[PDB]
Amino acid sequence: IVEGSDAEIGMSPWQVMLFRKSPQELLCGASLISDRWVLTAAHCLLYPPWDKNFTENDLLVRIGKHSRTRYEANIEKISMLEKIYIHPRYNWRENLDRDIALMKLKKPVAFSDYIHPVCLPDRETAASLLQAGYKGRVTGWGNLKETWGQPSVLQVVNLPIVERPVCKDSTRIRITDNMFCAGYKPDEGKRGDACEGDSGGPFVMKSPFNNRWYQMGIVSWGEGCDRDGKYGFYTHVFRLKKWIQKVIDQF
Amino acid sequence: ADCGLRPLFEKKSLEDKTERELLESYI
Ligand SMILES: *[C@@H]1O[C@H](CO)[C@@H](O)[C@H](O)[C@H]1NC(C)=O
Ligand code: NA
Repeated sequence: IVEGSDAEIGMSPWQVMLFRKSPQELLCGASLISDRWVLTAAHCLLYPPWDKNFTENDLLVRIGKHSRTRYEANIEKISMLEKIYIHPRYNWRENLDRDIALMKLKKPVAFSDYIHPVCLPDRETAASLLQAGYKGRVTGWGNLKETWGQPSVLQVVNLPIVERPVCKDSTRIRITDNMFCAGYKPDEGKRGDACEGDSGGPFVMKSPFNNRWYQMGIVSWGEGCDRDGKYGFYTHVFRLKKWIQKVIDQF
Repeated sequence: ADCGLRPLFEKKSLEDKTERELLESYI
């Protein structure tokens, strides 16, 4: 997270850390959606241009974390992966369209003051909240800048959703309906954006009617980090809720 | 079911440092 600030304890109880068993390494961010499922981006688990293509055994899921490095005994829970589900229409070849993947835990996780699931969005939630101008929150342990560095604590940043026109002609990359971009405009003043290490993390919004948080998106891609005239792109969660319910109800 | 409600925040009627910025972006 660039231009972010330290997260308060329990500010993002659904924040998940995707960890590489060997060699030890922080791969991506993710979200706890139930005591059994974790949502994350597809390029985190599979992306051959970097020859990234993990299998359960390779990864571990660390929940309830605050500190980036330290193993927080009795607070964070570590879970093994039963199965990895990557969207069949996921397209990395061109622009990472339909960038999403679910992960079932071998054993259900117990919730706590530090471990709580976020809500997925429904039609009412999307139509209502995914509006340009409306702000969302992004969290992560990713780098603090394009180059250098790394945070010692989970980083948080709030970002405004940008109209599709501005996004589309803000890049030479093809922007699909499964994507949405967010960030501050060059002149607005304020800054911020996710960055390496934040991918797969959540972009949540808080409903004004029920006080509940909904994950509207997943950090997908961006050209650099916190560049002007540029924006971060997020997987449009709802637009793909069909696939989610599919694999959750079926598996 | 009980999703999106933070034990240390909503559950205790306490707001975090910046959630208010979010609620205001709706105006
Ligand atoms: C990823 O590895 C699995 C075997 O674990 C393989 O079936 C799949 O073909 C690989 N994805 C590729 C190489 O695109
Ligand atoms: Na920008």
